[PDB]
Amino acid sequence: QSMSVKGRIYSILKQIGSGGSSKVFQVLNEKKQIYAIKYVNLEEADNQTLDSYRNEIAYLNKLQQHSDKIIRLYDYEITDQYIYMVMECGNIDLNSWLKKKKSIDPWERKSYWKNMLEAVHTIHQHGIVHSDLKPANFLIVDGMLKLIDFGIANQMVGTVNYMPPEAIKDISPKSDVWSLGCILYYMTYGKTPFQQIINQISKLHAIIDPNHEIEFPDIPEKDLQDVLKCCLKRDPKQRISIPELLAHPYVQIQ
Ligand SMILES: CCc1nn(CCOCCOCCOC)c(CC)c1NC(=O)c1ccn2c1CCc1cnc(Nc3ccc(N4CCN(C(=O)COC)CC4)cc3OC)nc1-2
Repeated sequence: QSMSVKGRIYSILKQIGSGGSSKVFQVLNEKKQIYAIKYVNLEEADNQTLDSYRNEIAYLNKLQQHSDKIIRLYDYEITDQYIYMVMECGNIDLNSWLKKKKSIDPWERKSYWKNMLEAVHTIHQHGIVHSDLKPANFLIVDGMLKLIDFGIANQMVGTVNYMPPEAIKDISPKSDVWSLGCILYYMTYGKTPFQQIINQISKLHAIIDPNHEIEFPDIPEKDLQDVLKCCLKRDPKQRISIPELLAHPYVQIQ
């Protein structure tokens, strides 16, 4: 119920996240300030894994100044057994909140989409394709949305629902546009595009079969309907680019 990271001592309040060999805590510094610490455990970490983590941290740290739609990382300590990462404490990850939330105020959802693009666009500039975006990857801070991770590090929920067809036979920035697509879709018709389907092989075949009409129910926002149709184009060159998505009317026009 208390840790030290580069000497400084943080008092845990609760555990606000967990995965792989990693806990995330909500904590207080000396000046009674709040943070999130991600403890990562390395005692079972193979070499490539150990690099993957060093890489992912390298980058998280870097693209701090290149954008505020990326979770802040204030400090880290790193040794052969553990990594501790001192980030800002968000309110909730997107995915938890989408679950609880009734329907989403159109203005909020568009605002959020703008941050998904700002964030993701940043990492593509730097060579990174995330190639595994789900709601879980984004954290609401001060009603603003930030990318947490860059999919660079290895693992220790399986989920095919956000997966772009061109990687249902195995890298492009277009892969992330699909996933962001499914995230927006989720935020729009309250489901992912291939959720109804339960047979995960029937599903995997649905995502690649151009014979499969993806439905996009009529909604007031014709701006928004376009963007979904545009992001969910099974051919990666058919698909809309992110610099295109940032000038799109849905995100551009009042
Ligand atoms: C921890 C397992 C994991 N592995 N990876 C992959 C890479 O990391 C492992 C390798 O090491 C490299 C480091 O990568 C950064 C990721 C990315 C999504 C995850 N998830 C996270 O890192 C991860 C998940 C959440 N966080 C983080 C990091 C920073 C943070 C700040 N703030 C928050 N805030 C927050 C998040 C969640 C919540 N709860 C929990 C969810 N809600 C519930 O419904 C309760 O049920 C569990 C209630 C709200 C409350 C919060 O505020 C107090 N959350 C996180």
